[PDB]
Amino acid sequence: IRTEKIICRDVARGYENVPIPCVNGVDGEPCPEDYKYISENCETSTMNIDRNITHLQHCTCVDDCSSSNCLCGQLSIRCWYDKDGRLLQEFNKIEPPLIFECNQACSCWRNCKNRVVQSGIKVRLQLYRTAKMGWGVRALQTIPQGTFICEYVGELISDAEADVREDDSYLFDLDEVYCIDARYYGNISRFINHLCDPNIIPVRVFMLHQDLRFPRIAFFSSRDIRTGEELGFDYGDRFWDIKSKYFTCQCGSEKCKHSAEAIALE
Amino acid sequence: TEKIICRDVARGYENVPIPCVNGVDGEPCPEDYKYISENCETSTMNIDRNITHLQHCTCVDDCSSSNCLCGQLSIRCWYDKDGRLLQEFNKIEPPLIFECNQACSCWRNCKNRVVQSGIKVRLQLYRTAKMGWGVRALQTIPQGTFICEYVGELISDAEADVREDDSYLFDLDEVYCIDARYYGNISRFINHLCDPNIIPVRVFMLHQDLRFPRIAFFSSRDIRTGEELGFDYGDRFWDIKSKYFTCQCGSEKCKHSAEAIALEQSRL
Ligand SMILES: C[S@@+](CC[C@H](N)C(=O)[O-])C[C@H]1O[C@@H](n2cnc3c(N)ncnc32)[C@H](O)[C@@H]1O
Ligand SMILES: C[S@@+](CC[C@H](N)C(=O)[O-])C[C@H]1O[C@@H](n2cnc3c(N)ncnc32)[C@H](O)[C@@H]1O
Ligand SMILES: [Zn+2]
Ligand SMILES: [Zn+2]
Ligand SMILES: [Zn+2]
Ligand SMILES: [Zn+2]
Ligand SMILES: [Zn+2]
Ligand SMILES: [Zn+2]
Ligand SMILES: [Zn+2]
Ligand SMILES: [Zn+2]
Repeated sequence: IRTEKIICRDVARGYENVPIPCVNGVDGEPCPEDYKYISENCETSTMNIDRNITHLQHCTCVDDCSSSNCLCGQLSIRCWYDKDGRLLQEFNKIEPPLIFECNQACSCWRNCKNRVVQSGIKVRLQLYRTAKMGWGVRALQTIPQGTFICEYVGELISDAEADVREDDSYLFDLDEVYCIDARYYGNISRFINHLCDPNIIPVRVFMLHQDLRFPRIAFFSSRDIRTGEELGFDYGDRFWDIKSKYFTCQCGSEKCKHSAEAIALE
Repeated sequence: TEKIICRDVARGYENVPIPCVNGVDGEPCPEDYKYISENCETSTMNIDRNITHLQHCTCVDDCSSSNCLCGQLSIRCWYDKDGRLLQEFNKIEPPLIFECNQACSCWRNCKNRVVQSGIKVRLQLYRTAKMGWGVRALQTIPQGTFICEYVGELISDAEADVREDDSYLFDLDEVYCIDARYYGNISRFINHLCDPNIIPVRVFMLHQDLRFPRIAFFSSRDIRTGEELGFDYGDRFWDIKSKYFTCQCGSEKCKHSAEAIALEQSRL
C-alpha cells in the first residue's frame, strides 16, 4: 500500500501569494525539476510589447470603480467582477470578452474592484500525482463559480517559433499571432490536465499594458469546485487533432469527446 | 494646526501608505503630476527583459554565503540579515548591486532582495518652512536601511537636454535619465541636503539592462523620527540652478547657499 509523501513544500519558491505544495501517493516520481517555475510570463527573444504609459486607456474614477462611469469596465461593456472579485453569473463562459483591469494610468487606488487578476493567487492549490494523467492540480478548498484560480504563465513565442518546437504539449495559443509555451518556463498552470467537462475557463486580460497581441490568460472557475477536485480546462481541437493520433483522453467523464471509446463511436 | 490632507499619496501602490500633511500654509495636496510606484516610458526604451540574459545564482540556501553569484557581481552581498547595508559599504562611490531574480534557483525571500521588496519604513509628505513640500521619517531609521526608489519617466539624455522643467531629473550615468516631473513616486518630493542622510545606489533586479539601473535610496546614517530626508542632487543640478535660486539647507557644510556662491565667485 502506497502512502502519500510531501515532496515539495512550494514549487513556486515563495513567488506566489500562497505556497503550492507537491505530493505523490501514486508512484516514486520525485518533484518535477525539468522546467523553470516562473510566476510571470517571460521572454527569450524581443517581443517589443507596447509598454508606453500614454497608450493606456484608463478611468477618471475617484471611487472604488463599482459604477458604470468606469472607462476600464466600459472597455468590456461593463466590469465583470462582483464585490467579492468573482465573475458575474451572466458572464459569457463560451466566448468571454477581453477584460481590461485598472492600471497605473487610472486615477483610482490599487485596491479598486477592477484588480482581481493583477492581485494574484488567492485559492489553495496542490500539485499532485494522478492515477493515469501524470501530474495534475487540485483544489485544497471549495471554490465558488467565477473565482480567479491562476494565470497561464510561460515563455512568449511567435506562431513561427511554436511551429518549430518539438514538445508542443504545454502550448497556449493567443489567436500577428503569439503563443505561451510553458514547457521550459511556466507556473502551476503548466500542470493542469485537460477535462472534456472543464471546471475552469481561460479569459484574456489586460493589466500593466494594453498590447492586444499579448493578452494575459486568467483561469476562472466555470462552476462551483468541490475540495479535492482536479482542475481542468478544455485544451481545444488543435491540441487533440494533433495528439489523438498518439494518446486518448483519460478524463473518465460520460461527456468525454476525445477518449478511445469516444473515437470509436464517431 | 497640522492638517492631514491625503491619507495615501501612493493610492495603495506601496507596501505602506504615505500620508500628506500641511501645518505651514494653504497649499493643497499636490496633483500636478501622476503618482507611479514603478518607472514608466512615454517612448520606445526596449528594456532588455530576455530571461536568458540574466546572470543568476544556483544557491540552495538563503544566499547569505560568499559563493552566491549575484553577491559576487556586487563584489559581495552588502545586505546584513535585517536587509541593511553593511557599515563598511562605500557611500561615496557605491558599487552596482545585483539582487537575485526570477532566473536564480533561490526563493523570493532570500537575503539578496531588499530593494525589490519595496518600502517598509513610514514616510510622510509634508510642507516645509522654506523648500515647499518635503519628505520625512515617521519612525527612527537605522543607518543602511532601504528607504525608497527614485521612480519616474525613463528618458534619454537627448530628451532631457530639450525638456523645460529639469527640477526633477536624476541622471543614470549614450546615458539615460529618470524625469519625475510628470510621472513620479514619493522620491520626487525629497529635497536637496548638502549634508545628506540618504544616498542613491544603482540596483538591478528583474532585468540587467545597464542603461537602466534602478535608483535605491538607503540611509547614510541613523535618522530620527520627524527628520526630513535629503540626498545630494549634485553639481550638474546646482551648476544650472544656482543662477536662479540658492540652497536653503542651513548646514555649516552647505556648498550652494548665497554665501557659498559669493565665496566661490570671488575665488574664480
Ligand atoms: C500541460 S501537460 C499537463 C500536466 C501533465 N499531466 C504532466 O505530468 O506534466 C499536458 C499533458 O498531460 C497529459 N494529459 C492531460 N490531460 C489529459 C487527458 N485528458 N487525457 C490524457 N492525458 C492527458 C498528456 O500527456 C498531455 O500531453
Ligand atoms: C525634486 S524637487 C523637491 C520637492 C519640491 N520641494 C516640491 O515642493 O515639489 C527640487 C526643487 O525643490 C526645491 N529645493 C529642494 N532642495 C532645495 C534646497 N536645499 N534649497 C532650496 N530649494 C530646494 C527647489 O525648488 C528645487 O528645484
Ligand atoms: Zn474606474
Ligand atoms: Zn480602478
Ligand atoms: Zn481604470
Ligand atoms: Zn475526455
Ligand atoms: Zn544566491
Ligand atoms: Zn541570485
Ligand atoms: Zn537569492
Ligand atoms: Zn546646502
